[PDB]
Amino acid sequence: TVYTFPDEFKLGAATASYQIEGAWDENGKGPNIWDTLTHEHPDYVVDGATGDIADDSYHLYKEDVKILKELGAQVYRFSISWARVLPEGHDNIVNQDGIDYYNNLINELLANGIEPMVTMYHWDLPQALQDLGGWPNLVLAKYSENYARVLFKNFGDRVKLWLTFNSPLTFMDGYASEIGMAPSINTPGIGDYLAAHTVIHAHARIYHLYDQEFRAEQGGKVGISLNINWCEPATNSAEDRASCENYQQFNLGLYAHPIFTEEGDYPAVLKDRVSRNSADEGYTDSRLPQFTAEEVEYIRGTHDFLGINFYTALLGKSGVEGYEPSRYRDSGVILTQDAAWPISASSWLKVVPWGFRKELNWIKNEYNNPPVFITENGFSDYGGLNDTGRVHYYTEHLKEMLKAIHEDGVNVIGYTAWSLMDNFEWLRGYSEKFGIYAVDFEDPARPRIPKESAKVLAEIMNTRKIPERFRD
Ligand SMILES: OCc1ccccc1O[C@@H]1O[C@H](CO)[C@@H](O)[C@H](O)[C@H]1O
Ligand SMILES: OCc1ccccc1O
Ligand SMILES: [Cl-]
Ligand SMILES: [Cl-]
Ligand code: NA
Repeated sequence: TVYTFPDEFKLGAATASYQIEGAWDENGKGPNIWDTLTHEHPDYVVDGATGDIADDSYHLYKEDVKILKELGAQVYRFSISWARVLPEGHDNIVNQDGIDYYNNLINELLANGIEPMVTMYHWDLPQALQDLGGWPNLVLAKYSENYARVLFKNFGDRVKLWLTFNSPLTFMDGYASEIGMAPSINTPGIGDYLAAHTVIHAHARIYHLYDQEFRAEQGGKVGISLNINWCEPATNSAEDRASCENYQQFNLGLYAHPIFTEEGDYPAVLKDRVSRNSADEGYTDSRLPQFTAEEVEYIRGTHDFLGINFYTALLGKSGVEGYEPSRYRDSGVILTQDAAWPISASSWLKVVPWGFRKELNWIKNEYNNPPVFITENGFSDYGGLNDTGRVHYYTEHLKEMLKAIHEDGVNVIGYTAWSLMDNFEWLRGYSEKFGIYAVDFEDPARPRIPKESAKVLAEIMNTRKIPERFRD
């Protein structure tokens, strides 16, 4: 039993638009912040790589559907490129080519018995909106609403699973370094908090929009996908446990407390620590933006499910480190990795499968067991089809998730592996491979070929169980 998927549980795979599509300026698509980063700042990216072509999924979407069908995916999570649909960011111009492209993909998926799950925003903000300041500028909440309306109107008759945002904890970091994630702005501890604030507002507007303009007719569900690492106390002390709770509240709670709790608002520890630190460093005003009571009420409850992106764990101990100002410094935890944990091709990603079960339990307890869809989980290497490390990563993480479900009563409802194919891994370019299908980036045809992990995941999807040879 502990090795069998619940009957209704949905299994599939995931991608993101900039990471796979290419066709960056084709047929009316406008520029986004990743076009800008990779074109203007190739020194920020391994190999000076760009997403200009990537997997060429703009042209090759039927091949993506073919491999999804071979895999036996029940669900395909993909994102929509804002600037492909609204080239100017604002809703004055709708690019019919972008409408047609996503309709073609959606229709191809449905004709092959695969359910679309659509992420509205996976990091590719139109440059015209970044030029207003991007996420730190609250005007983007209304712009996000208007973008979502175009998506619901055009696609919501066929798409019944939506995520507003993906991994805002990561993309807010684009406002915390001059050389980092797009738009590569150096406002740590100030502009990243403003970005989060706008994102939360935007998410809430999009959810209310669905309720007001679309839900009765379309009958779908709207969530948000939050990334979070498990943080294991470095020792059993109460103080180290306190530091790990700080980590959860500063990383997951920042987004989830306003939306998923009865109280709403930011976590108290976030408000209090940033207030104190801001005062101590001479600011008149806290660096943390505030919600009014009316805003707290508007934002809380804006969810039909919680998306989780889970990859790894850290060790946390009591203390403070990091630059002043920064969110890491504000969080009051000293973070490390255990040298004993298996490594990947990504410096930040160690293999700690039991951390997944711990995280799922933390979420269950903090948020009253919301329905949780694992929207990303996966592993990097540098290449190879005999990807034993990735196979082990998946089988162990899925075992841990199944224990969370069956032993711990966590309401996990679906899982999409990150990623369907090797793709453009942001600042790492094509150097880090997260796919279950390999892609030859030197071959203009970008053929997709299955790795061992794709074969094992197909076996899991077909049998609906962890195969005996992978059991403890
Ligand atoms: O790297 C950012 C990141 C860190 C920890 C948890 C989730 C994350 O974010 C996810 O990670 C994937 C692998 O890096 C990216 O390819 C996905 O686009 C991103 O959504
Ligand atoms: O987040 C990186 C970092 C910054 C300053 C000091 C120590 C650190 O690990
Ligand atoms: Cl101890
Ligand atoms: Cl066997
Ligand atoms: Na329209």
